[PDB]
Amino acid sequence: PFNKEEDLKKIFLNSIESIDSSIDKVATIPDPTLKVLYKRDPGFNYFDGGSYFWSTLVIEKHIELPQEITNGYLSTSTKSLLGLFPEIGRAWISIDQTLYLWDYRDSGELISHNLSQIITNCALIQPKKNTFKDAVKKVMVVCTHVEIFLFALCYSNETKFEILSTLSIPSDNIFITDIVGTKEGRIFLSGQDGNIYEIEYSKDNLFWFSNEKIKKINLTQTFFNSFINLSKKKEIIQLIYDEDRYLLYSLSKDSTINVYSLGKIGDKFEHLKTIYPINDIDSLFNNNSRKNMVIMSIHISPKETEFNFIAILSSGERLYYTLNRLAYIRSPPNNVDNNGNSNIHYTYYSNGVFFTASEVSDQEDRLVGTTLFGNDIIKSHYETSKSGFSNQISQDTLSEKSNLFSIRGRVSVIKEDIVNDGKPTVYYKELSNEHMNTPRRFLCLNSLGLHFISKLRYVDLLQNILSSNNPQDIDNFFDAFGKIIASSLCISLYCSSPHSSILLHDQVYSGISIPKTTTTRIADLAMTFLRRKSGKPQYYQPVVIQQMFGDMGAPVNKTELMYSNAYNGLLAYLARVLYPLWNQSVVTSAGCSYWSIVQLQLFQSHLSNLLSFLDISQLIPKGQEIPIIKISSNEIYGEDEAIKNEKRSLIGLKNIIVKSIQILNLFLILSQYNFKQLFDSSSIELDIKRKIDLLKFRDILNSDILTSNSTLTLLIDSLMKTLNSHNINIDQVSNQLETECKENRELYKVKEKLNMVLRDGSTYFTDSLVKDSALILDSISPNYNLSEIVDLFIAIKAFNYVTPLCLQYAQDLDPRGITLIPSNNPSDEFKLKLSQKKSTFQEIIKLLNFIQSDNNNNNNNSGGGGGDNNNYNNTFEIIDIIIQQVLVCQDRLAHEMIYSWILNNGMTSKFFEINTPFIT
Amino acid sequence: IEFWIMIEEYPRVLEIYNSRISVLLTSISSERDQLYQFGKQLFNDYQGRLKTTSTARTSYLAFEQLLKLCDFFDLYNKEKYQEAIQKIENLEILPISE
Amino acid sequence: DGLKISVGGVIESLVSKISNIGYDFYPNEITFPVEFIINYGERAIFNFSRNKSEAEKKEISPNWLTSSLHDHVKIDYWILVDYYNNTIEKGSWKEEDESLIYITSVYFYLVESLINTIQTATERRLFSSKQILQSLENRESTFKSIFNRQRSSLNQETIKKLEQLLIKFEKIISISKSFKDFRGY
Repeated sequence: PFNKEEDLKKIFLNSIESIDSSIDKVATIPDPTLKVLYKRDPGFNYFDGGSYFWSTLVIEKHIELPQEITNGYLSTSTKSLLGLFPEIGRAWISIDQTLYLWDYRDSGELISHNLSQIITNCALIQPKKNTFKDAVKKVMVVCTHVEIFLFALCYSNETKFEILSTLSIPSDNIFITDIVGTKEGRIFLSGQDGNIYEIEYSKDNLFWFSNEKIKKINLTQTFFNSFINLSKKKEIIQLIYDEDRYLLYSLSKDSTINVYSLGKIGDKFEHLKTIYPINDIDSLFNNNSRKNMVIMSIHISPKETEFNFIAILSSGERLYYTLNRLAYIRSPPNNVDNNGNSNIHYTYYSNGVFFTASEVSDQEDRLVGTTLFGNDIIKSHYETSKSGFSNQISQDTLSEKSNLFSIRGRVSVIKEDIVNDGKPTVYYKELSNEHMNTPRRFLCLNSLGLHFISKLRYVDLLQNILSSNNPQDIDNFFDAFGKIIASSLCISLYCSSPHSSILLHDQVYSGISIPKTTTTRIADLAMTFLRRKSGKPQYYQPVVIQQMFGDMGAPVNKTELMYSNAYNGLLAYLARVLYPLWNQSVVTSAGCSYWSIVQLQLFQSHLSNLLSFLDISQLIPKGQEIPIIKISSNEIYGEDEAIKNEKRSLIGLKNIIVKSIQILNLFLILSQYNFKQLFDSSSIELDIKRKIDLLKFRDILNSDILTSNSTLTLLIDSLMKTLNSHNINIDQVSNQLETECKENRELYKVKEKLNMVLRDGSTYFTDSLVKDSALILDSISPNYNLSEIVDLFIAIKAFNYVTPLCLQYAQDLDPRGITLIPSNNPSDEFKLKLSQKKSTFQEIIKLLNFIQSDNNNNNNNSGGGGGDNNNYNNTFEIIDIIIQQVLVCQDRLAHEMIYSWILNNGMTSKFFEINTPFIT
Repeated sequence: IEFWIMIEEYPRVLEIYNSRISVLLTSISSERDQLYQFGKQLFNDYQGRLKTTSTARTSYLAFEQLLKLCDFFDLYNKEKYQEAIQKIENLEILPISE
Repeated sequence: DGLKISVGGVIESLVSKISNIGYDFYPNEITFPVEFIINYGERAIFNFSRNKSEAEKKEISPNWLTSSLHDHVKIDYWILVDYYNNTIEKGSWKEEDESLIYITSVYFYLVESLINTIQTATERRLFSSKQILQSLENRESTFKSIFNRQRSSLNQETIKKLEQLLIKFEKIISISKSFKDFRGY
């Protein structure tokens, strides 16, 4: 036959294979440098739209310098410096001998600290482990002309701290130029002598014959050079530590760069190479302005790239290095002047974002900001371009958008801000976590204040291209990024809008939803352009272009299905929402969850707003059944079946969204009731508990399709028993566990309560557990085994509740009165219901014969006394109550059954004490 | 309103609240600020019920607009004009461009 | 590449052709004869759609003409309801079961639009009028008679498509009656 379970289970599994195929696209996105590593010649691939809404950088706010610091500038006698410590959320400024730490977060808190000596440079480093009190979250290093100081930043909470001086050591008159640290707490210094130094500091004395707890070492003074001054070195002008490769770098005042290993334990200082960028450049320009060039700066290239560092020229020309060779050169954009004589003074790079400040007047800098802009790479990884054999051999796949600002006050430092946890995502995969991440903020500190500068996401840049209201720029965007990904971003904007919001019950989960940064006009402009760019699902044939080497039999080419841009955009949104979940285990080998409550709520909010999108977009037309596929004219049946398979696959995706919400919801509920107490106690087998670190969110989604009580049911199994064993209200928690994740549960809790009464006896508590057990049965009527429940009430002797229960359950077997109307042609529904009501009123007759039998058993044993009269009264008074409880019922068949029992007991007196119409 | 909540009659809760807060909306009065904090409680503590009814979605949209209009007049009546502009922009009831 | 105008695309062109001419003309009943445009347009889309697949018959909206005459030409749904009563009473729709099922389905989806535009107590007093109620009950009785005449020849999806319609028509008559007795309170 057709089988609707098999069809749904095959649809669900094919939609899981479709999500695996999309999630491995989200994972496999290629490094764009791999194409470019072998280009000799300068790079110039700058993207622009001719329209300002395409800006990949925006200034968010400016904040001016606090008046203490500004009056400090009006009183500066020799020197200023400016600096940034996002590693504590502070700026720093030093004016001669005073150091200021300023809060650029919305507390404004200034902290001033005075020294007895003019400041040379300042830096912030992670302390050596076990070396201070554990409340010392950071160490600040302050150099002067005469000394170097270690201040422990000792914390009272997360935002405020003590500036505790702990150790000092002389400069030896060595002017310190730069200062860099490690996650082991090593501290390096560069000198104007061209040496690199380290600080041996420790909690307790460095050597058993000494009192040294701080000591300075020269790491680049070879033991013969102290006896032969065979030239000076150069001054060193920058130090950088690549943690992720374990490498120190140093830049010298002739552009010479040196590289040192620190070892994979922080174990060493081991020199590897000197690099000579001006010679490396002139070597290329002799194997196919400039005589004034120097390297201004070095910066790190992300660990995941073959490039290791960038070096930057006094021209905006960027030089991308492997440890082996210079491996790419990149020109500035034409926002740097055609005269070739711009005063570029400051240069910064982090993870695919680049800045140059260049002086324009004594009061203004031009800030040119470029971002790596993935459009061709994103497009060609999702959309198979039908334009075969395009000769990509010369195309420079490092596309950048260039942006431009003018800024009053001299730009003195730039950093990236700590608005995201764990690690920054490498630039060519920002798209994979875009919806989980905040925009990438930068902080630009100058001689007047602090400029806050966000890099836009591809969703935020689509929001600006939609607020332009320009139909051509939105059409340009859809064909620049690809219709699959622009559709995925329109779906993201809808999830960020007010109207997508299905609420959670705030009465249990308070407020934590996706911040609604997208207006209704932008969300349904995005929906309108998503509809206009969708297209239909259609079959095609893959044209396998045969190489001309003979007939020997061809393959049979298949027809294959292209789904719509709306389906592929949904599948490219859903795969990103699930990317952090799908491939990961939900439970640590420590016995706790892998995610936090805030993370679970943010995944829950993405999936609920996407569930809302499916039923508001109308991609699944409401009330249509699963389309039953069978096993000029023919090319109608092509779209006729393509549209059936898209509707099937959309239903499969909806079922996976709903079950992904149900799993997140169950792990939220299991988090409240102490997840680890539920996990360690659970009925789950010990060699399953030894492998839950191997069980993924993906594999849990499959686990009930293949009783086999799944791992989720075996945690509900321990939650329900934990609530019971603490006497907690189990029913408040269960209404949630049935709206988010009735009869069958509550029929067990009635049986559980009645098995407490049958264990502990009759008392005001257990006799309430009888009242409660009636009201719970009635609230699930008639969906239970009445006779098995009546024998529990009879075993308790709680008789008075059985008559109402057997009458209500008889009403809910026929809530249309069909058995009350006599028919000369009875329906087989009427015959069935009449037999069911006759079987439920037979439980009242079972009770009445039980009570009469107990009376007769006791009277056959009291064979020599008097006092049994009260037992005789109370037994007949309970029988009269059970009679009156049925005489109130309008069901004639209950009446004719009680009348038949009164007559068979010979109790003909009682018919004179009754008046209901059926008696006649 | 607390009595209409005790019987879960959420259409009437939104009907009363919108009717009394609209007449009070711009007023510098104790009843306006008391009813506005009560409305911020009816938001936090009941919105998951107040949005799930098959009637009154427009009465909830109005409640979710009035609880932003009170926040706009809060800032206007306290000279916070840049924050007030940002409240009425993100209310979508006015045009920002032609 | 013999460009396939879809059953959507034929309706999309025809709706645009009717609405954009109606917008300069209405209420000129000489140059925009609404009852004739309905009675011929619905008959031409019936004749075109009859020979199509049971999923080309799922590009077709029931309110394909009836929304656009309100949405663009600003013809009232009350005025459209009696132009469709006139179409069903006067026209050749009484000659074939499949055509009478089609136009009676469009009429009840037009009444489903009207039930989403009714606001006032006065409108609830028109929709509960004996003449509207008795037309709805005649239309349901007619459709329900012809449906059970054809429940032996129709296929098991198109049968369900009509059973899902009957439960709407029974609800529409229930709304004309609830709007009648919400008048005594």
